[PDB]
Amino acid sequence: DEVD
Amino acid sequence: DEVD
Amino acid sequence: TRYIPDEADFLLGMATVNNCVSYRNPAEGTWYIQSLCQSLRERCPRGDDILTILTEVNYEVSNKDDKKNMGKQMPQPTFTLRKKLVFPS
Amino acid sequence: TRYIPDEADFLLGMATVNNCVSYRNPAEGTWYIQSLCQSLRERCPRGDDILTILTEVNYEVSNKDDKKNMGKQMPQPTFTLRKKLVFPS
Amino acid sequence: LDKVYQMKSKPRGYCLIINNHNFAKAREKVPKLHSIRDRNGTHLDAGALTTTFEELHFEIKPHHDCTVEQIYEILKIYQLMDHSNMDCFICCILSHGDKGIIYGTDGQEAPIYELTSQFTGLKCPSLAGKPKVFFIQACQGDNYQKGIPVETD
Amino acid sequence: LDKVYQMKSKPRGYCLIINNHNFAKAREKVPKLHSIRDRNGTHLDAGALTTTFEELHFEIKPHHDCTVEQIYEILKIYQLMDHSNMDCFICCILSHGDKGIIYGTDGQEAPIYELTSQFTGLKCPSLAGKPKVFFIQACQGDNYQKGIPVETD
Repeated sequence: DEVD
Repeated sequence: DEVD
Repeated sequence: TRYIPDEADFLLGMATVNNCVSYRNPAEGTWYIQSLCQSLRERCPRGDDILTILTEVNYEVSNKDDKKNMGKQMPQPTFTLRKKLVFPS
Repeated sequence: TRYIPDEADFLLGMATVNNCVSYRNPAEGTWYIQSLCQSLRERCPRGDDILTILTEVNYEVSNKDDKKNMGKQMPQPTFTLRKKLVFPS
Repeated sequence: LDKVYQMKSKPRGYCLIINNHNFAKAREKVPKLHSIRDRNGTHLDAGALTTTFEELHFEIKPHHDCTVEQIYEILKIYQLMDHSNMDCFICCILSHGDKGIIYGTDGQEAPIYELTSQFTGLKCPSLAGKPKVFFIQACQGDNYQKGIPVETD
Repeated sequence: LDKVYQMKSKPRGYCLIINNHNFAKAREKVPKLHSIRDRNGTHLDAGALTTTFEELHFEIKPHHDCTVEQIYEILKIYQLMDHSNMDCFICCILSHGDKGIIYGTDGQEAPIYELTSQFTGLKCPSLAGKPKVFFIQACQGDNYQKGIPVETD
């Protein structure tokens, strides 16, 4: 999980 | 015909 | 069990888009609410979902118009509903 | 040949409610878009309306979770559509 | 085969109705509002709402000419109630308003966000996973939505 | 017997796709904004989108690593096009973002309102009465949506  |  | 987001399952039904006015007729109520109820009463029985109903409201309130100030009203629902919301009768 | 409001017939599909983050997996795309397309591909054929589709997206993205941060994502559509929007195939 | 919110519950759930009509106080205290007129007709909405949702098996809970203070108070109560035996919650607000806010009968402002955020999952676990509906009837500005011509539907 | 948006049109309508990946100038030029990783994966979204809407008979129109400047420019074009023989218009935006805004590949901010308001009835009569869809995939803040427990929906 990688936040925009 | 009245605005809220 | 399981988890869902904090802000899930919400349905906000605004009578007007931002920055604008909504109309109220002293003799019969607001365009929005009246329409909402009208639509609700004939739709819910038929088993229609709330979003569908709200869409019909959008249609209806769009055809309405305050001729004087040559104006109109645009309702604007927003939602985080994760299922179809239906109100059985 | 009637009138409808200036801002009618819009459909905004946000991947996340305000103030929050949305997720992107380097290996398979964003939770939102992927789900959007998945749902679109199996729904539209069946003749399902966009709001219905968007709701399913809300469901699905809700069950997802960023284990690392224990976080979640809540999609939030808003609309002024006056009819059912369907994408026949 | 589409998921649906359960809706059998004996009383279904509460259905608040903050019905603001007499904005005289707001006229007195708030200068920029020296002229908000009273919302003549609300009554008809309130009535219609009551009837409609009553027919849908909801427990109506009216409140009249509430101030911002009073509104928050009322929501606090339902925020803290136990909705465990309820399948849904509805809150209708009939009042004056402006960009993103709702006007209290006393002229004070209530951000619509402050209102709905009262019922998140944390804020009210008894409602977690249950439809929380808010109908807000008010202005969101002083601009007139202009009309555009089109073909018949 | 429910009204429905007509959707027969030969190419249906355009489907933009502002696909932002390389936020190089972002991290470079915008102080409070370095470290904002390139959006590795967008490509997959863009692909999926293209395929999906292509299958739905839409004319895809990709654009990559556009800056705010460039985005506005692109929308200006379609804003000014004649969609008379089109039944719908779609605009997808894959990029970084914050509260109510979209980040340009160069770090500049674009209010989502500015984007969608480009296609109102006045702004683009060719689309009047036709669905104008916008899918925005980006962050709207740095907070994490917390989870809450419930039964099996």
